[PDB]
Amino acid sequence: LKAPVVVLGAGLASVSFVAELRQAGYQGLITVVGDEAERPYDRPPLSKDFMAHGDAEKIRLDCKRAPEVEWLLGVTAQSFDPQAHTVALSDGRTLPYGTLVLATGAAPRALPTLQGATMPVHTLRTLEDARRIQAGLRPQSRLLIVGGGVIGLELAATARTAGVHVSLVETQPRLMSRAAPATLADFVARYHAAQGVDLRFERSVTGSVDGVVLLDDGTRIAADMVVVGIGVLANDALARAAGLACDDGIFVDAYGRTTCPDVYALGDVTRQRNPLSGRFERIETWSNAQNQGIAVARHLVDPTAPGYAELPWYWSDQGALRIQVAGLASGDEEIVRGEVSLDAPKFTLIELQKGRIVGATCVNNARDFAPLRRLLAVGAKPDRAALADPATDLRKLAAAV
Amino acid sequence: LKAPVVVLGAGLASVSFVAELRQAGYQGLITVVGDEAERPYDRPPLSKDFMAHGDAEKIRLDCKRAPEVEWLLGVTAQSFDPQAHTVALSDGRTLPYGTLVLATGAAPRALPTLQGATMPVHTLRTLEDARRIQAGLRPQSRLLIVGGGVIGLELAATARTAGVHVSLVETQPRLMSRAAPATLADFVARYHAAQGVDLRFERSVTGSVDGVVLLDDGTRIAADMVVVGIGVLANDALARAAGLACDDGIFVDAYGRTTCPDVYALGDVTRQRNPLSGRFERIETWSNAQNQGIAVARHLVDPTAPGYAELPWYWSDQGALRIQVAGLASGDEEIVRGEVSLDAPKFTLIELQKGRIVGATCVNNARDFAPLRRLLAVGAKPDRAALADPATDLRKLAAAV
Ligand SMILES: Cc1cc2nc3c(=O)[nH]c(=O)nc-3n(C[C@H](O)[C@H](O)[C@H](O)COP(=O)(O)OP(=O)(O)OC[C@H]3O[C@@H](n4cnc5c(N)ncnc54)[C@H](O)[C@@H]3O)c2cc1C
Ligand SMILES: Cc1cc2nc3c(=O)[nH]c(=O)nc-3n(C[C@H](O)[C@H](O)[C@H](O)COP(=O)(O)OP(=O)(O)OC[C@H]3O[C@@H](n4cnc5c(N)ncnc54)[C@H](O)[C@@H]3O)c2cc1C
Ligand SMILES: Nc1ncnc2c1ncn2[C@@H]1O[C@H](COP(=O)(O)OP(=O)(O)OC[C@H]2O[C@H](O)[C@H](O)[C@@H]2O)[C@@H](O)[C@H]1O
Ligand SMILES: Nc1ncnc2c1ncn2[C@@H]1O[C@H](COP(=O)(O)OP(=O)(O)OC[C@H]2O[C@H](O)[C@H](O)[C@@H]2O)[C@@H](O)[C@H]1O
Repeated sequence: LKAPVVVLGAGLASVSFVAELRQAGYQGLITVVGDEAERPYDRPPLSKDFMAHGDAEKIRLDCKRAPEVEWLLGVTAQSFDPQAHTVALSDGRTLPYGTLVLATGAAPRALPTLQGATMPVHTLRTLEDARRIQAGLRPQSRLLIVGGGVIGLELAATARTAGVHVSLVETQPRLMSRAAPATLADFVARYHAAQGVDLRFERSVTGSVDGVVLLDDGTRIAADMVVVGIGVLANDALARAAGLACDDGIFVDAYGRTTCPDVYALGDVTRQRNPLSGRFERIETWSNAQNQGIAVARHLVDPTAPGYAELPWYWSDQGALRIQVAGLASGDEEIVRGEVSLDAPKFTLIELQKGRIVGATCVNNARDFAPLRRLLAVGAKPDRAALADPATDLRKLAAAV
Repeated sequence: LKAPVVVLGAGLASVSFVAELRQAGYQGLITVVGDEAERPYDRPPLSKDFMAHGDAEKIRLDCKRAPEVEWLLGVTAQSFDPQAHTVALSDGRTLPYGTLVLATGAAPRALPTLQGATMPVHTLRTLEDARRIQAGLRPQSRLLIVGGGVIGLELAATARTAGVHVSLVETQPRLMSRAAPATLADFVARYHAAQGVDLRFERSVTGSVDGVVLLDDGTRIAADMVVVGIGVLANDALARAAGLACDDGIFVDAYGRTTCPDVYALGDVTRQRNPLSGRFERIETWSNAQNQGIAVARHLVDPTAPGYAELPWYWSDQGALRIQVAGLASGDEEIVRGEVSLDAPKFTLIELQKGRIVGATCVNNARDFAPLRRLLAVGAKPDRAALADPATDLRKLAAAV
């Protein structure tokens, strides 16, 4: 930790990091560069309640635990020189740094086959994006969503609630293949289909002509608007240019260190060790941005502190489904607590590997999620008969560990 | 570049690195720690002429361009403390360092299904390994090789030349799936089959009982000796323990930097950017160990020097086949120069992507390999009709670029 500190990006990872720097006792300069001209804000509401109520003043991040920070909003960091220890800004200024933190997030992947489209085609990452999409959610209009991942499905539910007709094209044979157990994804598809979403599995978009999207089975889907949610790409261009190790994401260790001295990285832009798989992955979650920002700041101020150690988890709100997912999507065994039913959906899934909990899912069952995250953290090996048995309560199981 | 320099590992990457340090003009201390009690030696001969003639004094590396280096042979580095800047040795000594270089290579993967075997099962990486295997190559004995990669096939050819019966089990539908064009691998299989090797594709070993190996199709193969060549795993344990970013290999940038200040890594142990794919990969070649060692040393002595930039290539000697392979195994087009024939095999393959050369193969055609590596390096886009046409000579094509 050398002053001054400069952070590039003003999203959750950045705000969480700089708040922790202050709270841990660092009193030197902190400057944050954010390319969006927006008071820092949280993204999860964008495909959820914001989409419904439209009040951006309900989604702002709390920067009050980060006193004495200069936020340069609406400014783009164009490059940095890690020898000179400087950052070049789009407004023509240069910032010096002792420690540089890259917290620049990720951007939606574009669909190459719609690049020449003559119909609206949007992606959803920013407040500007959400406002643009929401304005097009005219009741009785037709929306096509490309991609059956979390953003696509949250938008699908939002659009159906709004009275919009929804079709959805997914290249895989299932939804949410990235980070969800098969049992969850099968149920989720039954849910969306029951709510009127026209799901097209094992299909791809091949092009579009005069307001109509073309598919690889030689068929057509007419739509008024297309939203593409086919994943993200790390915003790692400054790091690539400056000579850091990166591959769709900046490689970092548990201290947040890049391969370049005095340069760190946090949040969606990083590729990092998942302790449960033991492999490097991009972890594209809200809880990672917050918790990794906090851990890296803490260790910078106090090098005796441990490196980042938290295990991954996320949630998704898709209409009537409040989905929570921790750890790995599969092991060698799955245990199902409750009935999997479209009538008052409520269940929990537990993934085991040789008797040890490696992942858990809760659908409309928030009470079970915290105990299971604690069992997961210690790699508990509970009685499998007990885990299934509905009589068992999980909180007491966790507390006994 | 802070003195003293300590390198862990005494293989090609280490010798190449320390020779370049001296030649570039660094005059400070250099100490090399090597766990093998052997004068530093090259590995490619081990499955080639050494296997045939057995003289280790023909395979030693030249350490004379590395004057004033203390080589601690037969010593294992057990850990390093990157805060204290020290390395703990198996003989109870500690070394201080200004710059630490991890050049510890990779180890053969074991076969889990033969772990309890009661018959000889060997892998081939070291001089000790090669000596042990060679002693078992009794004429008219039966060898089973597990793995249809380069080491397995070079051993297969060696063993057939020695009068040994060879069977070979490969899980994939083809040989050399890791880094060879399909056209090459199809030919190579025809060659080995013609030389008497019993090839078993899309099979795995499930176990062994009383001298007989069991397969996943429910069948059996009797053998006197098993050699396992199913790939390697990076020797990255010290880096993992010390908190560096690693995932079956230490992540490094083009300067050789790890995520830990003052610690670098080189050779088989690294995961690095392949400039042709733009992805991070372990590059497990002789030319990488040498050229990456040289580039990293050069840039340490002279920070104005460019980072490592060479494109990948290797060769394999399999009986009558002198195979050379550069760049990517495939693109969107392959061009075949010459006839692919078991009678006096001699041909070249050229892989293109949108007209640009991205890879090349020469079989018994060394004269063409250097010109093609030069065309590849600049991403030439030669006349495809000309590349095919036998009248064209490639050296002049390269020189014109
Ligand atoms: C619609 C949507 C729904 C989501 N729902 C959930 C959810 O329910 N649960 C969950 O766990 N996760 C959810 N997420 C993911 C979560 O929001 C992200 O993991 C989190 O935003 C990552 O934070 P970050 O700080 O790393 O990156 P970001 O939030 O992307 O912030 C990075 C900022 O840096 C800026 N930047 C980039 N380059 C430069 C530059 N050169 N100069 C200046 N600034 C730059 C970017 O424009 C951006 O403003 C959702 C995301 C979206 C978009
Ligand atoms: C049989 C065989 C055939 C090959 N044929 C070819 C070929 O024809 N063409 C080609 O391009 N490539 C070939 N290769 C690959 C090539 O030899 C390697 O790419 C090269 O050896 C990598 O060099 P290196 O210095 O990175 O690692 P290594 O040669 O593995 O050297 C690393 C050294 O560090 C030692 N070490 C590990 N941990 C410690 C520790 N804690 N303390 C001290 N020492 C440690 C290791 O034991 C080893 O001696 C072949 C390899 C083998 C084994
Ligand atoms: N060309 C394509 N056509 C159709 N579907 C595609 C295509 N390419 C990928 N897909 C599918 O799109 C889906 C993308 O899912 P996610 O990776 O969850 O991506 P997205 O929903 O865009 O969200 C990106 C990120 O932001 C949120 O934090 C979200 O949790 C995710 O981490 C996957 O099911 C994938 O199979
Ligand atoms: N369980 C298995 N059973 C049978 N075959 C397997 C199995 N697992 C992997 N294989 C096959 O084994 C082969 C291993 O090939 P390489 O990766 O070339 O590994 P190996 O020949 O052991 O050599 C390791 C390294 O040393 C040399 O430098 C060589 O070039 C290579 O880089 C591949 O064709 C792969 O499909």
